[PDB]
Order: sequence, then C-alpha cells, then structure tokens
Amino acid sequence: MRAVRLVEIGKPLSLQEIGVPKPKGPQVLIKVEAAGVCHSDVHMRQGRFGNLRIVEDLGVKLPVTLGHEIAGKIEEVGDEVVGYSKGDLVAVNPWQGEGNCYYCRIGEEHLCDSPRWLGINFDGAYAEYVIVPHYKYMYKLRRLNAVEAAPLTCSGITTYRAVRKASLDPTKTLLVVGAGGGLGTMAVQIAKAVSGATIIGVDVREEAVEAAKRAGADYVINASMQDPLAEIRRITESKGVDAVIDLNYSEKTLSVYPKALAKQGKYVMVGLFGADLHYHAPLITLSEIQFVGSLVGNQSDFLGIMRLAEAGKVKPMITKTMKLEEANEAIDNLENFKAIGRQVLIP
Amino acid sequence: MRAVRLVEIGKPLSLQEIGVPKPKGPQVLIKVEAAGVCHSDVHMRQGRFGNLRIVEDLGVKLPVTLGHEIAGKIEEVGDEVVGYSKGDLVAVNPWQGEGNCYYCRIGEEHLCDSPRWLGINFDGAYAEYVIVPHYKYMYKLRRLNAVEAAPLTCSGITTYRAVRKASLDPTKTLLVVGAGGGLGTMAVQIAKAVSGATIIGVDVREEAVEAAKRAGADYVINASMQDPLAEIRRITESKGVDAVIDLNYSEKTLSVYPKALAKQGKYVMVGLFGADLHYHAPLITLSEIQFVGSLVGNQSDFLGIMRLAEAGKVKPMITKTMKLEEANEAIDNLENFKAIGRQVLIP
Amino acid sequence: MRAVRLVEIGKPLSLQEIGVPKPKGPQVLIKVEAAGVCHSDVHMRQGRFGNLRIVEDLGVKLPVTLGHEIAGKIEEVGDEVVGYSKGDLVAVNPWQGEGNCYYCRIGEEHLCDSPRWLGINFDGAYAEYVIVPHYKYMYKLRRLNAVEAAPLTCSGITTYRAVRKASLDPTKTLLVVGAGGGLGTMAVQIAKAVSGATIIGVDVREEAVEAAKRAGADYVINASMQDPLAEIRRITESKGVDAVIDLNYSEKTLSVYPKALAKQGKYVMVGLFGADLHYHAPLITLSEIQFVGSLVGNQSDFLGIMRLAEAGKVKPMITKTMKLEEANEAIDNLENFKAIGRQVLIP
Amino acid sequence: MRAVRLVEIGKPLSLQEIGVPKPKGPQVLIKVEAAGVCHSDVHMRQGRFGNLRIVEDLGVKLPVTLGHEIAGKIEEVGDEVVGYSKGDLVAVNPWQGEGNCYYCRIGEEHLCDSPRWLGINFDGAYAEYVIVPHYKYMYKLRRLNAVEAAPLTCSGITTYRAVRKASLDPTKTLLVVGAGGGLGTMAVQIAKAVSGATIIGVDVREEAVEAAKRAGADYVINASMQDPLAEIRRITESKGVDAVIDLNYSEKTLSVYPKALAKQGKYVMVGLFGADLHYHAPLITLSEIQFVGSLVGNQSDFLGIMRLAEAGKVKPMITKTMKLEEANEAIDNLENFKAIGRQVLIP
Ligand SMILES: [Zn+2]
Ligand SMILES: [Zn+2]
Ligand SMILES: [Zn+2]
Ligand SMILES: [Zn+2]
Ligand SMILES: [Zn+2]
Ligand SMILES: [Zn+2]
Ligand SMILES: [Zn+2]
Ligand SMILES: [Zn+2]
Repeated sequence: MRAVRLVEIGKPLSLQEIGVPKPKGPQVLIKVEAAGVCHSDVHMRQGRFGNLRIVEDLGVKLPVTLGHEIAGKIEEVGDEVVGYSKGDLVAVNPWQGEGNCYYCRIGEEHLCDSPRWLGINFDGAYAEYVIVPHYKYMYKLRRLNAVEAAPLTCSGITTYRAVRKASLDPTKTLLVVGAGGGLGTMAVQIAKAVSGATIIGVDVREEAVEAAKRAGADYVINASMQDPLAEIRRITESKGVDAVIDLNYSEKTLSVYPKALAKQGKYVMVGLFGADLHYHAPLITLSEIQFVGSLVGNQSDFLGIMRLAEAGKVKPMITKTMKLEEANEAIDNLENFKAIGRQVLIP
Repeated sequence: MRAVRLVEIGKPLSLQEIGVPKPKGPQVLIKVEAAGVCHSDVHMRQGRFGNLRIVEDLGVKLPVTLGHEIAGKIEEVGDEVVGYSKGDLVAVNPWQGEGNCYYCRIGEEHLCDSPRWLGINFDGAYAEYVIVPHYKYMYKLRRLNAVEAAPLTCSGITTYRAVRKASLDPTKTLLVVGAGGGLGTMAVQIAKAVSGATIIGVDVREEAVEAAKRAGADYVINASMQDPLAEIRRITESKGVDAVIDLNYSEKTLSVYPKALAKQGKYVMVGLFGADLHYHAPLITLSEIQFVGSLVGNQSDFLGIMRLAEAGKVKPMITKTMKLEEANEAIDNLENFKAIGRQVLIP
Repeated sequence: MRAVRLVEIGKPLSLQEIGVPKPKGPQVLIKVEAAGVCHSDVHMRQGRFGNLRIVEDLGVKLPVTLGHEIAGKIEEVGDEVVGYSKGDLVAVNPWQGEGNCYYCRIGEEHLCDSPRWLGINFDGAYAEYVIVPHYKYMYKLRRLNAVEAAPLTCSGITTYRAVRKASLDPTKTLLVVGAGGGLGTMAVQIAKAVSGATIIGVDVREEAVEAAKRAGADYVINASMQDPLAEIRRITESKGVDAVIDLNYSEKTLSVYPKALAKQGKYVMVGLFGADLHYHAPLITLSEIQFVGSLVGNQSDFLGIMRLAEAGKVKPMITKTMKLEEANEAIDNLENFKAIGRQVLIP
Repeated sequence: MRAVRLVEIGKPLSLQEIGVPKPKGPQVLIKVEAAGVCHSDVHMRQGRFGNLRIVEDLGVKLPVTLGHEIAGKIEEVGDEVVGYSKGDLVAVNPWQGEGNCYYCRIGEEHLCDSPRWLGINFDGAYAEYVIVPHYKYMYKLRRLNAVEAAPLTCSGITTYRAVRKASLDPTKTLLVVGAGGGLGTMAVQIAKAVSGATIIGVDVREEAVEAAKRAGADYVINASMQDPLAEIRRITESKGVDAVIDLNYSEKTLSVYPKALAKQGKYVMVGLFGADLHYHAPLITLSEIQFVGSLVGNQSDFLGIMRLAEAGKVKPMITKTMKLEEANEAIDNLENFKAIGRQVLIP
C-alpha cells in the first residue's frame, strides 16, 4: 500500500510503498476513506507535538505514518474481534491507552502513561489501510460518511471535552473565543446542544462573527469593532462569564479574556500554541476562578460526540477533500494559514 | 461596651466606648468570649483586604470593629429568631450574603455580590458584644468552648473548602505545602479525616515537619534538607501528586510545587499573599492540570468543619489567649512574625 | 382585597374581603396578575397535600389563601428590599425555607424542616395582592408576561429538577412517560434544551404523541398501539433507557416502565399520586438501578428554568385564563379531568 | 493441576486433574496462594448467581472452576504483559469487561454486557493456577499477603463502592445495617477512613455490636434491646440518616430501616438475598429519597480499596485458612451459617 510517512524530521513527508498489516486478536484493519489533517500535523512534520519530540519523548521509531483523524471501512478483523463485520463504516478514537496505569483504570485513557496515539506515535490514516489496536475504539457510522466523521475524532472530541470541563448549566453563560473558526463553531454547536447555557461567541472578522451566530451563539462579538470586555460586562450585567473556552489560545487571548471571568469562572485552555499564563494569584483566590487544561478526550467523550453527530444534533465541519499524495501540500496550507475548511485526504 | 476599631487607615486600632446594639428580627446579639486574630487582620489595619480597600471597594464607613473570628454566648435575640436561646454557646459564620444574587441563590453565599463580612465590612468580634445579622449563621457548641471554636470560623472553614476543591479520594495523593504551620496542620487533619487520600506534607523547619506528621501526614518532607520534587517523585513513583494545597502561598511555592503535579492534578491556591502565577500554557493543556482559587467558604463548608470539630474528628488549633486591649500588640506580633499559636482575644 | 381561601376542609373555597398586608423588611407586596391552578389544588381543597394535612402536619391556621403559582407587579416593598422597584414584573418561587436547618444551609430550601410554601401553608396568589416573605425569591420578567411565567414556578421548576435528577448527557437516552401532557411536554423541552440526550416520549392518545414530538422528542410511542417495552428495546437496541421521568405516575406506569431501565438507570418519580413501588430487590442490585423522588425544586432550579424560559429556549404552557371568582370551578375541572390547558386566574 | 469445579448443577463440587493454561498476549498465569469463599459460592454450586443461571443466562459451558476471590504469585506472563514479573505477589479484580460496550467505555467494566467474571463464568481460583485475561486487572501487594488480600477483591470492592454510592461527607450521618458482621465492619472501616461522616452501626448480638464499635462506628445499636428507629431519631435529632447501607439485606431490614431515612437520604442495597422492596411512592417523592443498587465494583473501586488496605488505612477480614480439598465443606459451612470468619483456601 501507499503511505505518507514522517521519515526524517524537518524534511517533507515521504510517500512509500509498504506492507499491509495483518490484524490479530482484537485488532481491526481499516481501509481508509477519510484521513483528516489539522494544525497538529504541522508540528508533527517538525518532530514535535506541542513542544515535545515524538522521537525523544514519545519513543517513536521513525518512520511513522501520520493521520490521527480516521474513518473507513473494515477490511479485516483479528479473531478476537466481536460486534463488527467486514464492510462496516466506522470512525476511530486514536487516543488509546494501554490499560494498566492510573489514568487507564480511572477511565481517562487519553492521559495514559504510555499512550498509543494513532497517527502520532503509532502508524496512522495517511495510507490505504491502517491498523486499529482494539475494536473497542471504533464507532459504527450510519448517518455520517467517512469524510464527515473523520474530523470528529479530533476536533469533535476535543471541543466536546472542553465544553464538559466548562461545567455549564442553564444558569450560566459561556464565552467561546474564536467562535467563528472551525473549532469555535464546533464548540458553539456542542454547547448549545448539551448545556442550555447562554452562549457568547467572539471573533475578529465579520464572516466569522456571522458563522458563530449560525452555529447557534446567543450573542456574538466582533472584537475588531467593539470592546469584548465591555460587551461581555453589558451582556452579563457585570457578572462576567461563568466559563471561557479558548480554542488554540494565544498570548493575546490569554492576556485579555481571563478578565471576563465571573467568580468561580473556569478558563478552559485548549491547544498547544506556545504561550505562558501570567496572572495575579490574589485575583484567582478572591474570585475562586480556575484555569483548566484540556486535550483530546476519552472513550466517554468520543462516544458522546459521535452520538451527537450521528443524531444530527451537531453538524459536520466544512471539509475540503484532497488526495493522499497532497499530504505535504495540505500541511503547507495550514503552515501558511491558507487552508479552506478542514482538509481530508482520500487514499 | 468596649470596642477596638479601625478608626483611621494606617494608624493603630482605637479602643472606644460605644453603644450595645439591640437585635431585631432574625438578628442575634452575642456576648463575645473569643475573638480570633489572624494575618488577615494585619492587612485590615492597613485598609486593604488582599489588595483592596474596605473603604473604596467594600464600601466601609469607618470606623468598623474588627474581628471576623467569633464565638460566644447568646445575650439576646430578635423576635424572629428560632432554635436558639439566651445563654447558648455558639460559633459564627461571618462570610454572609444578602440572598438575592447568583452566588447566594446557588449556595455560595461567601461569594455574594454585596457581602456582609463580620469583622471586615460589618462590625466584628473585637468587642464585648457583636450583632449577628441572621441566626442561621450560627452553630451551637457542645464539645468545644469559645476559644477552641472561634478560629474554626476562618482557618477551619478555609482549609475545609480547600480540601474539597482538591477533589480527593482513596486513589489519590495530596501535597500540603507549609504542612507544619497552623493552617497546614489543619489541612492535614481535615484531609485525613475526610478523604482517605495519601497525604504528603512539606515544610522547612524540623519542628514543623514533626507537627505535620502528628497532624496525620502519611509522608513529610523537610525542604531544607531533601529536594521536595525528587522526594515527591519517589513517593508517588513519578506520577506526581493529584492535588496541591498551597496555604498562604508565595512566589517560591508557586514557582516550585506546580512541578509536582500529576496529570489532572489540581493546584489549590489559598491566601492573599501578593504573587503572580507564571506558567507555560502548553504544559497545562497537555497535563490537564488546574489552578483553582479558594477563599473562606459557604454555609455547607462551615457546617462540615463545625461538625468535624464537635465530633473530635479534627482538633482545635494551638491558641494563645490575650486581652481585648492587646489587639494592636496581637496584630503587631503577626506583622513581625513573632506570634505563638493562634491569638484569641477575651473581652 | 378579594381573596379565595380554604376556610373549611371539604367545603368549597370561599371568597372573602380581607386586609391588604403591608410589607416590612425584605418582604415584597405583589399585585397578582396570574395565579396558576394545578391538580395540587384539588388535594389542597381537601385538606391534604399528598396524603398529609396542611392542618395537622403543616401547621396551617385556617383559613389560608391558595395559589402557589405566582406572577405579578411589585406593588410595594419593605425597607430592606434591594434590587427591585415598584412596577417590576416578577415571577415568584413559593418553595421557601427558613434558613437555619440542614436543607436550607446546603441549598435545598424546598426541603426545609419548617417550610414556608406560598399558597399551601402561607397565603398565596388567589387574591389581588400577595406577600412574598423575601425578595430573593423573585425573578424579573422581561420576555414573558405574568400568565406565561406563573405556571413555571411549579411545573417549570418541577420538571427542571426531575431532568436534573435524571443525570443525563449525550451518551444517554431518556424516557418521558406521559410525554404528551402539559408536564410531559415541559420535561421534553427541558431535556432537549439542556442534556443532549436522546429523548423518547410515550403517551396514550395520538394528539398527545404528536404533542410530544412537537416538544422535541426524538422518538414517540403510542402505548395504545405498540408495546412500549418492545419499542424501547428496539430503539435502544436492548440496552434500555438510562433514565425514566414518570410525571404524575400511577400504579400502571410504576408496574410497567421500570422494566425499560438500562443498568445504572434512574427511575425518577414525580407527583403525589397514591401508589406503591413494588420491585424485586435482587434486580435493583444486579442492575445498579435507582429509584429517586423529586418534588418542586430549589433556588438554583428556579433560577435555571426562569433563565431558560426568558431565553425562549423553553416555551410557555398552553394556558386558559379565568377569573379569580372561578377558582372552585377551575379546581372542579381538574377534579373531573375536563381542564383544557393550564388554568390561570386573573384577579 | 488440581481444580475444584462445578461439574453438575446440584451435586457437590468435583476435584479434577486438568491442564495448566499457557498465558498468551496480555494474559497472566497466577499460582494461587489464596482463594476466598463467600456466600456467593453457595448459590454458585446451585447453578444460580442471585436468581440466574450461569448456564442459561451467563452462557457457562460446564464445568467451570469456582473462585472469584484471587491472590497469588505470578507464575508466567504472555508476551504483551508490561509492568509485572514472575514472582510478584498480586491480588486480582475478577469483574472484567470486554471493552466495547457502553458500560466498558464509560468505566463501569463490572456492568459489562458480556462479563468475564473469574470464578463465575470463567475458571477461577479454586485451583493451583488460574489465568487472568489481562494484567491490568491486578494489584501488586507489598504490605498484605495473599490470604489478607484475596477477600478484598470481593467484600472489599463491594463495600467500597457502596460507601461511594452513599454520597457521604462530614455533614452527613450513615447507618450500616449488620455492622457487626464481616461485610458490615468492612463498610464501617471504609466509611470512617474516607467520608468523615458520622457512622451509626446496628446489629443484633452483643459481640457484633462490639465489633462494629471496634471497626470505628461512632454509634452502635443492638436492635435486640433498643428500638433501632427510636435510637436513630435520638442520635440524629429526628433528621434521620442521610444514607443506609444494607449489606445482604432481608425482608426485615428492607421493611424497617427505610423508615430511618432523612430527606434526600439514599438507601443503598447490596447482595442478592431474595426479597422485594415495597414502599409508598408519595413518601419517596416528598422526601426525595433514593433506592440504589450496588454490586461488586469497577477498576477505580478496586484501585481505591487496594490502596486503602495496602496503606493499612483499612484492615484485613478475620479469615480462616483451609485446604483446596475442603471446598465443599467450606461452602456447606456458609450454607449452614456455621462459618467462622472469611474462609480462604490454600491450594
Ligand atoms: Zn487533528
Ligand atoms: Zn495507561
Ligand atoms: Zn481569620
Ligand atoms: Zn448575594
Ligand atoms: Zn402547581
Ligand atoms: Zn430550613
Ligand atoms: Zn466473594
Ligand atoms: Zn463491556
């Protein structure tokens, strides 16, 4: 099969012809129909995963096949696989744990001490076939097709968990920074579909602000025009928001929006963008605010988002299909910020 | 009656002879038997409450009578008071709310938009009598005497809530910074009495380290000798602690102990000590750690700690009784760090 | 003013001309614009409140003015009232606590040891004016008018809390029994607006089944035609529902629907309909199911539902306005089951 | 190896000489050093597991080797096993799931749709060796020896989870029925070690009542002498208990103790004893009480109890060691109620 792999750090990804794995035990072999590409892949091609080294820190034995956003048809199964048949359309949770550690025993597999992340330190979906270590990490698609589901295994589960960490309910108000972007609109849809909270979205361009409203935001704010903090104080009547979800934060967002927090407000940070949180401790203690990290998600999170998307209660991202061979080009577009919607490869 | 009050910011507290209030409605009049003094009172005499102004920010109309740590005998009751009689020994929750705001409706009275904090922006226990706005904020003492209960209305409820915000359970490990101090040993006792978690205490002097163990710490660390972080990694087998409770933190503690955090670990900050939290955002997101503020506590917290202390399940602080007239002297001792145990005035 | 009151148990309610109360302290005087009537009022006119005696058990000193569903204009305020002015349109939470007991201290006011329930053991809204003990129990209306808000202080807060006790999330499925009735459709709307869960509604007539779907049910079942349990097993693929909310249950519902429960499923019982729960203990233990009671709700619940209704995220019940003088007639209609929608009196 | 197995329902267990399994993949082979026997084994020898049929309902292919309480030395490992070596002393969690179903994905493995329960529908510890499907279900012993740990894999995890379902905290009071028995004292120790709640134990004989106090109960009640309900009302000052944990309940306990429940109280039912819960629905709704089932527990529960026992924070049951050959005799003793403490076989 064809495979686009990270052969040498720095250089561009290399197309190779390698053997097709034979699944044993609980393993499943998927014929890839959709392989999502996100900004994470820019870092990956560099050797890092958010200021790390898939090589030094995550023990990768180059080359590895990228592609952590996976959907496709079951091609073959090991003899321990139960509940799935050749031909089933499935999406795959790539954030897998080994089972024995603390995080795996308490149901936080994605935080496993020895992660098995498909597309990051295990061969991924940038190929005609990919091996799924255990069939339990799959979800049968009935409403969505591969292209629509694949991005959900990453952006879907990520914003789903962030909304959860926002501890929302009908009595609260949520601020989504960058609400007009791909991640942002996903967050808005998920918040509206599951919390009942009042949703405020803020973005910089007009199209974005428009998109956030379409996604279901109760209030939208163009930071280019009005003062975000002033508008939030107006809308919340000076209380502030009970939660902020800052998707792919920056030095900017982190220096601004924490000021919008209401007492007991939670500032949920997502993404690996290199920035530092500077903040006056006494402020944190007086207001009982909280800064909380969030990355990808667990089996429960995956189950939840897939259930929402298959229910139609949440809508597929704007995607742009491309060829397996255009992998580098797709990553370049993200590295240059010229990417249309979510780019998905079709082997 | 005699009252020691904050007449003029900066100057020392002034002894005055003023009228004894007559309780109406749900109000209760207490004859003060114990008036605790804590570092908070140092700031108070300065006009601030953790980088604030009881004058400008908290609307105080000087003079105010200090004393937010209150225990005593019921002297008289308004005609709406139910369930308490003249002569009852009670401790008092000073962190009162008005009832109508968000925080009051959700049971977080202490975070009320228009707080009624006895001893801070309402006359307190530095007097022979003090008025309690509503009888619901009291707890009848049966096992403890005034001197033993008074500190619990502040240090007791404060560490009780911090332990709660640490989200502990038997499968987790907790690090208490400054575990040998007054607050610190309180935290250790409360953690051991209610969480089942493994408790690690760290302090700087040997007596302190000894005190933390007596308080019930499973492990104690003298940071003066060994490397705290190395020892924690050993004890936790490299996982890190699931929670840190940093009582009266500093630039030091905040720059050191967050490194001991395990994934999903919570760093609970308490106290108003002027310092800033500097930390690399990507680290927060990868590890899903959380920085959480905590100040005083609510009716549930007060109820919980009082119930623990009256049960003997938690022990009274080391106290040092003094006279109402030695108020300034008592605050000076704290301002100079020469204070023995918790100083309590006895009008 | 005119007042329709319970003068003598058994007999019909009596119209009287009595004095208008003068609010003192935190009290508020409301000019009633909407006084809802629900089946609860049938029992009330009998002397009971769900197999009780407002007389013997709830200490009523007949006569009492009924009307626990209250909305109206502020006519006057005591001198302690803050944040509301003469003329404001408000809805009122009648399930008030005294403040001092366990339930009041932990934020469950409605379960207070010495309840102050307006319209049940305190004079209610069946009059031109009604006194609200404390202004904190109000919510300013901006979108809804009195008639639309009044029912929410009872059916709204009740189903809101039941949905909460159902512990729903996107990964779960909820069964609402009687989903076509007034309460039922309220439950469906609230579930859809705040949980993200898949919602299954079951009712007996076709109009009802239709109404449940309009309310937003994902699946509806006419028990008159198909087998409820078979259909649920189909829809849930044999798992069963994670929660059932049985509004105004009966011997029937209780003997049928608990069979639809999935493991760890919660059966939420609402209403005072006289029936007994019979069930095989071993079944409960093997499946870890739970039977949970729920009645009215607390300040947080009230806040949540009012916030949803004012947001439009939940819609007003079908109401039928009547005159204060038609009180008995309105209760008769419920006692005979000929009542149109929710009947609201307009003094 | 020797194995005592359920060859034919009804008849007594049969000693056989069968092959020793060879572990592959993540499997581990344990040399059994302790095989606990509990009342569950009485039902097992009958063909049922709490009104079921390991044959018809749980798909057993007789014969099966009993023994769901397992501790021992690692004899051999499959080539996928990580983190354990030949010779390690471990205890084993027998309540295993397959991974793919709802319950497995949300971290409730023990409620798996296709359970793998060692000693019940998979060969167990009544033998010289037993195969553990996956190494993640183990816990390395350092403080406890096999005999002390083995019972914890059942009675330990069971009461640990029940205490959890009791939702206790310092402000609450817990009633443990049968507090003097083996399970009962385990519950008391766990409650005291992890909740901070006031603990009331009730039992029938004096020795038992004495044992409950030793286990750490704050209050004990001999139902043979005093009226349980009267005493509870006294102790709780008429509030009632916030939770009851009824271990191996009966028609008796279920008809009595639910009356001790305080509002919002949880009645936690454990065990498969054949009885029905009869209770007046209106009572449940007015008081918001809850009836909750509980059986065994999950990986988190197992982790928690093992962590408590290895910490010494909870003490080993009173055990009585016997020989693998005395299996039937041991089950007979339980079937006749003449068993000393917890009987453990030593192959
Ligand atoms: Zn991605
Ligand atoms: Zn792991
Ligand atoms: Zn203090
Ligand atoms: Zn307030
Ligand atoms: Zn009503
Ligand atoms: Zn109360
Ligand atoms: Zn057992
Ligand atoms: Zn399963």
